[PDB]
Amino acid sequence: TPEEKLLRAIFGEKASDVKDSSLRVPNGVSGTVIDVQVFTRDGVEKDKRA
Amino acid sequence: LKAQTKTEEFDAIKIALASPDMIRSWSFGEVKKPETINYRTFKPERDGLFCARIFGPVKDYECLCGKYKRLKHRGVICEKCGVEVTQTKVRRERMGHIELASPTAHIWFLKSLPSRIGLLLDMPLRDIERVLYFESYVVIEGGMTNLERQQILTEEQYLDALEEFGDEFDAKMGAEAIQALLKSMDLEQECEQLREELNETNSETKRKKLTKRIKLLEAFVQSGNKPEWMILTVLPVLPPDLRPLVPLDGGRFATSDLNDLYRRVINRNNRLKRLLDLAAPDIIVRNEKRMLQEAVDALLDNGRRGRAITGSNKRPLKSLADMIKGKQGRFRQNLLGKRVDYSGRSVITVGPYLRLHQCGLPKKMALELFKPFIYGKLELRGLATTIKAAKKMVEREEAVVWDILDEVIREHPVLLNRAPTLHRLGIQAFEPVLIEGKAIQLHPLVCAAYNADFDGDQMAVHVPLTLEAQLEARALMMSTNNILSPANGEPIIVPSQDVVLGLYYMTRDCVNAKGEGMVLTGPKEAERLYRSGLASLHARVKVRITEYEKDANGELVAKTSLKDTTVGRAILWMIVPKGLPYSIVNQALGKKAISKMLNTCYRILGLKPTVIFADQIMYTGFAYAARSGASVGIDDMVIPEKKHEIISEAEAEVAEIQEQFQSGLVTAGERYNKVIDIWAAANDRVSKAMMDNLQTETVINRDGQEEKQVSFNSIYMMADSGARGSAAQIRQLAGMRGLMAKPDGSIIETPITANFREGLNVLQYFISTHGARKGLADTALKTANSGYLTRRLVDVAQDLVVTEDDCGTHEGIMMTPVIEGGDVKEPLRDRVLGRVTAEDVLKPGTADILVPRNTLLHEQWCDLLEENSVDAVKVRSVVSCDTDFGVCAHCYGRDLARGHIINKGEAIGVIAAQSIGEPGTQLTTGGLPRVADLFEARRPKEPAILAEISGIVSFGKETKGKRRLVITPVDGSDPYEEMIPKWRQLNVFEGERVERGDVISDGPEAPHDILRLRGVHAVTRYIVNEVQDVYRLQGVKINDKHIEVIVRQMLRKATIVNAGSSDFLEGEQVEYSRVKIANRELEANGKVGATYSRDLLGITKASLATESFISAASFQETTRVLTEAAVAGKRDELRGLKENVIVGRLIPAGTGYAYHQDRMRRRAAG
Amino acid sequence: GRTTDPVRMYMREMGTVELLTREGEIDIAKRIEDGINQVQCSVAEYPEAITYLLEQYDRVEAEEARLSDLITGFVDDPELAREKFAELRAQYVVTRDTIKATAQEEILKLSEVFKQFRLVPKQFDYLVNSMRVMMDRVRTQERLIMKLCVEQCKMPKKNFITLFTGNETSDTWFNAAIAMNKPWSEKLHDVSEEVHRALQKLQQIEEETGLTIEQVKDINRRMSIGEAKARRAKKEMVEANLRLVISIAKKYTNRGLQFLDLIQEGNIGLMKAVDKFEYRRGYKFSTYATWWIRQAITRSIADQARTIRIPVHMIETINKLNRISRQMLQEMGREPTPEELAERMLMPEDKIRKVLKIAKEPISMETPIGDDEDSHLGDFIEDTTLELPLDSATTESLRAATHDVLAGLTAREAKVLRMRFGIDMNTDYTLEEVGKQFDVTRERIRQIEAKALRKLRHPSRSEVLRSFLD
Ligand SMILES: [Mg+2]
Ligand SMILES: [Zn+2]
Ligand SMILES: [Zn+2]
Repeated sequence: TPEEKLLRAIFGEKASDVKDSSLRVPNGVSGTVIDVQVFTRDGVEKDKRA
Repeated sequence: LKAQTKTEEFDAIKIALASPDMIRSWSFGEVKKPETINYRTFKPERDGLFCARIFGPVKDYECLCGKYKRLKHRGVICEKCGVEVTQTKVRRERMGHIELASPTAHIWFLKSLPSRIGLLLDMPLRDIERVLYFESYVVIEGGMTNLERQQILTEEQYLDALEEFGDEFDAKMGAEAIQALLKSMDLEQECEQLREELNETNSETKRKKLTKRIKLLEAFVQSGNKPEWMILTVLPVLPPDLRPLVPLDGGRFATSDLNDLYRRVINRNNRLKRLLDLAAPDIIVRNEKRMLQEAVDALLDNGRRGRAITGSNKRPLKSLADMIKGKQGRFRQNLLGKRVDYSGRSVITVGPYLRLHQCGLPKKMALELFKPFIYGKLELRGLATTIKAAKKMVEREEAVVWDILDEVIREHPVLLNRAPTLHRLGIQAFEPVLIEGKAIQLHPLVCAAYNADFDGDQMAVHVPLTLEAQLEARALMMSTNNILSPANGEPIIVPSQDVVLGLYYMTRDCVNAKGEGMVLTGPKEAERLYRSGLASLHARVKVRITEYEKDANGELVAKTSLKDTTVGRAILWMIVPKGLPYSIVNQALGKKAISKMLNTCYRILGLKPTVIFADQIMYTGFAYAARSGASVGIDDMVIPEKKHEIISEAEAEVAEIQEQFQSGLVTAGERYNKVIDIWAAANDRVSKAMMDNLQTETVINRDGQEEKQVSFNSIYMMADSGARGSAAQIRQLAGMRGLMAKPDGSIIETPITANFREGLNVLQYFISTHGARKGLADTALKTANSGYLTRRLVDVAQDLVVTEDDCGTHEGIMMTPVIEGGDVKEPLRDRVLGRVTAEDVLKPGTADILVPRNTLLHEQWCDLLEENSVDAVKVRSVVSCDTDFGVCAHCYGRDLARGHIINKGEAIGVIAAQSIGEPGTQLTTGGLPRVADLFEARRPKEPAILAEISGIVSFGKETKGKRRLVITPVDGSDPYEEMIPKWRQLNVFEGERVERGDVISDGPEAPHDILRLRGVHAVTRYIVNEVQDVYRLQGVKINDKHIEVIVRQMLRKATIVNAGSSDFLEGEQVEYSRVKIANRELEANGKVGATYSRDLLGITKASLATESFISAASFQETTRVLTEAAVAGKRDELRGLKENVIVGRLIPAGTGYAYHQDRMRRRAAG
Repeated sequence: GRTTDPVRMYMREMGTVELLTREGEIDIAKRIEDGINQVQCSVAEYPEAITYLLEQYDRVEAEEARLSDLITGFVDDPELAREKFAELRAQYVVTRDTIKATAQEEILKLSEVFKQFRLVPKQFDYLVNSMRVMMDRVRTQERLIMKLCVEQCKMPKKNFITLFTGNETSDTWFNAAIAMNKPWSEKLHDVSEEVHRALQKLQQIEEETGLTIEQVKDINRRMSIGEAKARRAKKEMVEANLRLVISIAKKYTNRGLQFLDLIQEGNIGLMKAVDKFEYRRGYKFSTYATWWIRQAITRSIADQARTIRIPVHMIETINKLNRISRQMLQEMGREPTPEELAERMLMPEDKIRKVLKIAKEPISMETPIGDDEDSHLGDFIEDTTLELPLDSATTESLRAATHDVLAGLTAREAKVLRMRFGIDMNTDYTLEEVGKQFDVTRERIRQIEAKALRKLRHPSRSEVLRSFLD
């Protein structure tokens, strides 16, 4: 909208074409990570970590 | 002043049939295609169930084609595809329509039990359906030839009749036929003719139906509805977002079933149109018409014909009627419940440190709950630049926010609620106290009102957002403002268990203990003596005390003396405020006395002192109980030494009777009864052994050899004080427990000879199991029964609210003590307390008025009545109140959580229903089902009969199945002769005179009778006394008031006898009627006034009639109510609670009563 | 009795109709032939029907139309068409001048050549419609002239039809019959002005249509008769053949359409089958109609049976995938990989994912989940199109923010910045527009903007607006 456009104009920020869907630990629960698994479609290139 | 056009704040509501043009008014376009979305670009296909042109833009302020995307362009209809760019919200609003080829019946008016199309046309249902399916021809406007107007013909018959008469005769078939019938119908002419026919012939059969039908007809005329509208020309389509196509995860879609239905109706409809333009044979187009009828029926209300199933899924698709009805019995989404913001819940804990006016609230909970307040307060003081920054602050949980939360919490109450809300105390307001940890802390004294154990029960919290809610919570729902049950004036704040064991152990006395006999200046040095270990907590001691009595005029007198008391009572006295006498703490202080302490304190010093007193009592109770070191060991349970001997003798008895059965001296059944009797007697013996031993066996020494007092044994103190445990359970612990019963209801003749202190073997335990399971099952069921009962009750009362101040009638019921068969099963003082006198009452001598006409009788007035011997007081009741459409506060009583007279505008029906309903769990023909039977007015199974009229009676005729009874009044005419079946043993004396309402036989009697023969006061007395018998037998305290309001709601309707304005036999409101004959007695006709006869309707029956249809649609059967109202064009004015709750505005009671009143008088006025 | 369930009140209603004998089929078809040919011949006897075809072909060669919009072809290409139309025009230009007894022999032939033309159904329809509308036009004057005498001026209809039949145009009946001194004679004078002026269109019809009011009724009456005969026979045939439709639709049951829907669409198919059938080819009507009915069924199911409509080739594609998945299910012993059926199929083969996804049917929003309780799937679908209050508050706040900071610059910098963006104003303005509104134009304005942005950049100003960007 107009004032957001003015805001971006002054502060020169590129508002991303991407939104953050990242999985974050649910509120209030705290613990230590004991494992991670990565399932991939057969034929898609496995990423670095996986 | 120009009235208005656009939105005002509306009053009432109207419902009626819909014209084709009226249906077109709502419609913003015709949906011409079954298509939903394009299948790739998911945009709506134009002219389909989902359409941007007809309904609205897919996204906010944006055209479908995308040409006008700017928020500036608004009222613009796009030149490409007309879509007015406006918020997508309007896709939740805008309706549509479909123009049907052939006419179609509306299933609601075809299949409603009294079929509307049917009885409007005076035509049977099966005929109408037979005509709709093209299974026969029906005549319309037959003219004069051979034939009736509504007559039905077959193929061959229609042909022959057509060959004979070409014109001046008419017949059609299918929907068009029925519509032709309804349109041709002239209601007025029918009215005239039916009035004439009514007048001419005398037969009950004829004129009953005649008058019923004429009434129906003129009603439908006055409605504004024209019959044709029962046949659908145009079919409205529901807005898209109310039946959405919205996407899911995995790219999957999900949609309402209505689409599947609507689509069908469209397809077939369109197909039918095609079949017209292709000139198809009749057999085809007919089938298509029937199919269209079926599709429309399935759309509107599914299940009244075929129950169509949804695509690929067996489960029947949900139709619009099923959308309206909802489910979980009768619940309309206000009724079942609604999710609410600013709320929470969790496991609850104790928190004895709390004052009675507060509660422990978990920090995190209070943080998330008050979040907007916190945001606003953070930038109010300028600790946060903007709202966003405030969010980031509290989300970071910066240290500074906790203090701000301490600010927003202070004066700002929160509502606490428990799971089974029964009476109004199920929700109470508290002051939040910020507490670390995730559990809610709840004041112990309140634990009674919630019926909340600590075993993991959870409670919910609600935040009172608006200012009015803060003040409502603080001045109404506040904890300290309800100290008394609305059911009875007794304190609900009564100390529960630990505390009462504390005060019990505190004031009690043993025979010999440290400090016995000495004397002390005052309670201070008594406590000083105790804590230092010099003097025992319980010892007989004289101490000087100063008590107070306010018995002067509003003024506290003081007096000092040497009281013979104990150390404990002395220490405890420090707590007792002001004008209470020392007499109250000088006793043993059981759970019963400790209650009357608070009660007297309330009726004397007022509210605040009672509150602070109660708090102190709790604190000291816990403290001293903790000091006492009370415990429970295995040796705390003492078995009688004589048990085994009792068992042995009683065991000899059974083998004696057995030996008698072996020799035939006694029959099997008589044997059984005998053995069972001896075992029962044995059980009683052991019980009264262990009771003596456990109770008095402490045998101790003071200065001499011996003496014996009541035991200091733990479990005994527990059971005696009223803390926990009772003689029955104690009896189960030490002495043998009972004789159990096999499932069929018989009782096993070999009881449980062991107990819990000893071991139970295999058999005894297995037999105990049944008793256990039946216990759990029965209680868990009685919960449901109670709930159902409260439901029926609030349904029958509800809208009853205190409206006027004083109706000013001398009328009332005579209040006497209940005096049952023994001495006084309940006194006069309890029955008349807090009520108001109907007229001034005498001393034994007169021209001396103790209580002057109508005055609230409080404790002092009742005690003044008690000083004198007065045995009888006439008292105003809610049943006799002259006020119409409510109760005057003057007729109700004072009763509330406060001792003052009932406020103007409090809704009494609801609290009455709740007051009757809450204790219902504790109830066990007799019992809770007996109560339900009572309030339902149900005629018993084998009832008695009361004399129809006074005077000498005799027996007449002979045995036909009835031997007639002939009554002979002294002066008046004889002709009353009642047919009494003679195989029922009579009572009435063949040679004696019987008053009307005497016993002509035995057995219980239907209260319809009692109302008719004995009278209104008589019947209300019967109901109240019987239901009170049921409750009081269980030890339940319920004031007669609530029951009386329920009764008043039961008798709301009556049936006229005489005439001169309205119809003869009509059941109708006595409010309406009495206000009409009070109006008629003067002016009008000089007096044309009509006599009525009061009627008795059961609660579930009385709840049926409600002026407001929106209210009825809630708890009754929705479909029928909606139809039956829609025909008469009934106009709901609201005015009640349920309806206003549904529509979502202020309740016409309590705080809201000021608004509605101000609105109610503005209405129908200048 | 009638158990309702409209399948039954159909099944029993059609079951009355007796099956056709092999001879009866030929009888009925013959009846059809008779009927239609009557309306065709009746069309051939209309002058306007000819002249119209002429005026249309003159428009075809003038490039105002195409040969496809007039003829579907004759009994029997553009050249052959040109010369056939030349034949038509020829017989027309002879028959026209011979109207002076002998003419009939050619007027009979004029029909014949016109009968060689097989018209587009639309064109034929336009013709017949025009005829019946012309008959409406005749009826207007007949009923006007009737009511102006009988109802208004009080004349019996018994004597009204005497001088009517055979003429109904000239003044023999109107001006020579009012002097007859009948009780109804002198009464005819009041309305005379209104009758004789309305006689204009009446006598005009015999000019336009080239037929006396006599023939105009006869011709299209015969046409009406023919049409009636036709429809009668065809209907008869369809009603006879419903059983076949029922037998065929029992194959297609669970494809996602109701039984009666199926049999109705199939019935439409059978109607088309009767419409297009020719018994002269010796092809049995049963096996000929089967194809049409099956066609209606399948073609309908493809079109309307989905909550989401999909094109035909897509559907067929999906089915094609299913076929492979069947063999390959046990053949692979597990199931073909998601890309396995892809190589088996012609097209780019990554389309498996898209096609397989879009093919799925939406789940009933009333689908029950858990407890059997009133929780139903739709109750769990949240509104994602809404806007959080925690945001809206910040919108309303940001307004106060930028509005505050816009009071911090010179009124012209404020005007230029409120202009350059949509702030509290409709749309927003191009930097040239801003120049014309300010009278100071081009590069100049942009400069101010920069400095404006510059003043808000270094913080006293910046501290309030900076907290807005997360
Ligand atoms: Mg519990
Ligand atoms: Zn557009
Ligand atoms: Zn009253």
